[PDB]
Amino acid sequence: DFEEIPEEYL
Amino acid sequence: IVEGSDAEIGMSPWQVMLFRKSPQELLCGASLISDRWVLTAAHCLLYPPWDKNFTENDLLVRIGKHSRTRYERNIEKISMLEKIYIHPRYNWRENLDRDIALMKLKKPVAFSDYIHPVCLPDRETAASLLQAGYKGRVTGWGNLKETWTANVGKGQPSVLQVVNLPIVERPVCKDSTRIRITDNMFCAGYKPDEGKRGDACEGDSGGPFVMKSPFNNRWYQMGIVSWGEGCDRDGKYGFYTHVFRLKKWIQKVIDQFGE
Amino acid sequence: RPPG
Amino acid sequence: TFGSGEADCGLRPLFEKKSLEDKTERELLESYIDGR
Repeated sequence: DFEEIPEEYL
Repeated sequence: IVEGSDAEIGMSPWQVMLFRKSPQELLCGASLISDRWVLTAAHCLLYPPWDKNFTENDLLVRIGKHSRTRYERNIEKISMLEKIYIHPRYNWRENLDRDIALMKLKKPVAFSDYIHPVCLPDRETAASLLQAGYKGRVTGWGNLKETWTANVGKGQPSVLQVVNLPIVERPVCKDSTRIRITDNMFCAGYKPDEGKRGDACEGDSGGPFVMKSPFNNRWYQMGIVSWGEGCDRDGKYGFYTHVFRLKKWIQKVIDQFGE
Repeated sequence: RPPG
Repeated sequence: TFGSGEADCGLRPLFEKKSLEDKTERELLESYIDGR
């Protein structure tokens, strides 16, 4: 569903 | 958003995505009112019955997004909540009375073709604009249909949808639902006699209801996506958090709290 | 957008 | 922020700032009575 985002925001 | 259309590039610079860190997910809609302040419906943050009670830690705000799903490298801006601000008179436990939440961003967001804040309505922008017959613009990445077993097709919008709904008369809003309505809310949508479609839906909440002012050429946030009964139902109307009636809470916080 |  | 928040609030670049009107802008305008 949701393209991964920079695991830096995460 | 039901019976809407895909938005246009930079058609709504203030739209904000309330993204759930994990599970990775869309929480609601929101709106950029500053480089640092973001408007949302309170209930996107706090809803006991669904057991909602997010710490700032739990969310990121995604501004300047056209796609729902993609992570838009160079156009979208993902933010961290510094502090959440909920209406003190917010009544979840009832009809959602004063459905308004503010969030302060750890840091200032950068304006771009895709990122820009909307205006907050002045007593006079409101008086003239917030009138029965007048059309608002509802934006979000929520359901395209009321949740149904029998519904076939993909229910989530690939791109942000846009729907234009006229302001309804209290009375009419009042005679439509057995819910206690208040002045903190409003209704928008096509009256039966009008045989037209389009409403916001589950997941659209938090999202702006904006009107363009002939008066001076700016876009103002009129309502926050709140609630309803069904989506695009015959005889039913959407209920918006009336921003202006609630503006002084808004200004009070932004004031002693930040920018 | 909660239903009643 | 407030009574007209920001300062250059609600002036969309691709549009207002660019004098481009979106597909569904006038629709709204017409509701404010009329395009007269």
